[PDB]
Amino acid sequence: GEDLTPFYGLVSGGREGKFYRELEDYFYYSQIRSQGIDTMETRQVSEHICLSELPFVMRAIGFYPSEEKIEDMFNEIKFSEYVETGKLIDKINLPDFLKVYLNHRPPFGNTMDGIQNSFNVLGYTNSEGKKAIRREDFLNLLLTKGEHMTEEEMIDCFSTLFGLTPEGWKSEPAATCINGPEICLQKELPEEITAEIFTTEILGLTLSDSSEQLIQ
Amino acid sequence: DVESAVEDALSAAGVTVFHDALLAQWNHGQHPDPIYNACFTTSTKPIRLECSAFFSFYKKNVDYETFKAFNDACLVYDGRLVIDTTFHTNDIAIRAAGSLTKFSNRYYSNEWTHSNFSSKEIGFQLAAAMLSLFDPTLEPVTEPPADLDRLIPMYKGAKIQGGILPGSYHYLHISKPAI
Amino acid sequence: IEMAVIYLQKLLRGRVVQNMMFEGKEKRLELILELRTSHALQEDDKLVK
Repeated sequence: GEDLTPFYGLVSGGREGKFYRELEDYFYYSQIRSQGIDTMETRQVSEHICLSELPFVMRAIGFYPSEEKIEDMFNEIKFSEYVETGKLIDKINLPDFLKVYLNHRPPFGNTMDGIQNSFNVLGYTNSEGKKAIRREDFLNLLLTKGEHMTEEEMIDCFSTLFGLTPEGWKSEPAATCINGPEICLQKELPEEITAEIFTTEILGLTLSDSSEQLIQ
Repeated sequence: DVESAVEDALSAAGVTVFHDALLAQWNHGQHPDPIYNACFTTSTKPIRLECSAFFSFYKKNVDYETFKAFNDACLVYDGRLVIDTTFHTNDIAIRAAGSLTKFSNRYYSNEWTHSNFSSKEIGFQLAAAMLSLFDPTLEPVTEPPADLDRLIPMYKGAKIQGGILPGSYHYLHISKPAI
Repeated sequence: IEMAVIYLQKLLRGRVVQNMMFEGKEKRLELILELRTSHALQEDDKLVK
């Protein structure tokens, strides 16, 4: 068929799947974020999110572009219309955002494999032979290499992931927390870290395996 | 006609009357407390005025502090506080009324609100509803039909405003609820 | 090495941010639901709304 029909078919539950409704909420929530949560006026929303929100929404659905991927997608949106219009444009509509997600996403559910490969490059094989990283080495590498992280940024991230902070980080203050995370860096993280541990920390989602045979 | 009468009384007093203006900055960029001198913009010209003291009646609003206290609550807030036409908030246990309150857009009547009516009729009917939860002597009553959710029911308790006016006039005005 | 590190950094940043958004969506969900009641997102506006 035509229009969204193929792309809807690519989404599990298409136009009514609980996934699809879950996504749609994020479009509104991020629209509020763009308005700001605190406003005295009438709320207003329409068709669009502003591109800085798009990385937020994409992460919120469950796909994890690099900063470079973010730059790529912003280039894609700005320039794609450019030569016909002459214009930059920065209001994106859901249908096209969906196309972007479906192209950019991993070609299935997210997979263990790159995690395993990353540990396998980085880590020693431990006493159990498992590819493993020592906690302070792991932290230092995550700051120093790849794309850099500020130490306080990394500490905030860990404290959030362990749930030491108040939640949402987007309306009420926190600063009583952060001193706890300093010791939590020892107390929360084990001395040897592995893909098994790290994925238990990141994922409640058992990202079960896909299937294909019906697909043309 | 009455407005013109008041304005002529203001003339006889020599009150300084300014349509169209908007508040440019008292003390401009200088420290604001106390005010001493003030500017007003207009469709054509600057204004300056000398202001020993400044009285506001510019806009009524929900209080910022309480507005924030509501938004912390995550009770639905659309710039004014959201209820069904039977006072339920998004909490079954919390209900609200009066001009600080407003109905879901589905009612398609964002112009029509508790602001429109008498105060007393609002409080009286709200209490009558809430009594039904408390009173054993009437039978306990169901939650509303969705058919009620279709509409804002036409109250009638007239809304009163009344005032004494420049040059020692009395004034009284009463209204059917309207846009 | 750097791409592996970026892979970890990506998964950390993604998880943190998604948790932020889902949490916020919970509190706002009532607000969000009423907003959807009022008007809808362009695709589901065009058909469904």
